[PDB]
Amino acid sequence: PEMVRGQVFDVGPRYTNLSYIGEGAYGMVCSAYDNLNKVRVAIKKISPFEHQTYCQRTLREIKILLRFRHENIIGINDIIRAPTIEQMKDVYIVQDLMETDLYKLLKTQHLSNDHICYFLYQILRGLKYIHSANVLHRDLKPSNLLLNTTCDLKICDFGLARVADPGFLTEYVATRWYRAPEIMLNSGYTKSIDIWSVGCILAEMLSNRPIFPGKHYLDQLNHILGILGSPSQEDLNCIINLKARNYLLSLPHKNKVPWNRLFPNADSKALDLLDKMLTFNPHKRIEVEQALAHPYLEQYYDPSDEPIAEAPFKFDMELDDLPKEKLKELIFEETARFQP
Amino acid sequence: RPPDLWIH
Repeated sequence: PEMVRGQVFDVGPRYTNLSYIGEGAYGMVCSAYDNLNKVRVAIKKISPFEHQTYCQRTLREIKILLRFRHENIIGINDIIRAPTIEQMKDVYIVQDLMETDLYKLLKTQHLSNDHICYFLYQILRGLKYIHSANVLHRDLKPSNLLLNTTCDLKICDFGLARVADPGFLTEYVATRWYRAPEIMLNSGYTKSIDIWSVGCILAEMLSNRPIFPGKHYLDQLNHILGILGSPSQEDLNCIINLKARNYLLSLPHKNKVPWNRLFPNADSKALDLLDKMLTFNPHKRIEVEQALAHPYLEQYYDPSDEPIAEAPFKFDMELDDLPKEKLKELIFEETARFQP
Repeated sequence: RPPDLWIH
């Protein structure tokens, strides 16, 4: 079996010609050639079985991705794992090859307004489908937006996703920069948190820098307040947790920084939409369908070509309590359909 | 759609 950067990829004979793309906490992704369909693919090696949370996130990702079918959401084409549960130490997820992601792209080049508009459209088109399935992604960020050379965009990594149907994000080790204010104020389960993240992504496309790069929960909140200014009394009155409300009330007043000052080269319609996504009050924050219908995206908006899920997504089990041995059993069962 | 991306 071919080795990549000191890791054995047992994907042959079907998959060969492997080269490193990126890596996470418990996985590495590579470009590869599929000798059967004569096409270039991406293969993700996942080794989660010694860690309960890795198992949970892996199971969630697999279940969601196998159920979802949308042009702007990464699919799973094949899964490679061992014929027996004891032998299974690694899982290989085969997906469509996406050459890069928005994180890497923004590190290397400034985007034209045309690209920003088209990318935003696809993000929101994908998100419309996710939300129509009653799923919250919860971890939208540039590195979770996969891109190819022809400007197709696919949302990935549903490891932290949840169904909005009655888990705290502040209990996970993850980038906090794209998190809605209500999350730090200790509240984390409306569709509106995803819209905030998209707003943060838009801001990042406009300037090539994260708008709110907080280092901890209080810093994250303070970064947001630095730009939006202190919330109005009206918006304070909508914060249900009194401690959080009184904390915000107590801070020295901060004036809003106007968006056109932060982003002096941005399209004015783009900043209008940005404002509506980066709205402090989650009830007043724009919804995904309303965002798609915004004048900035008029070039692409077409509700008859923006499909929805035909049924709400549901987890058949509570995963958060399960020991990693049981989670492994469930991963084994879920991947069985790809076995001969 | 906008033109292709030169990826580095």
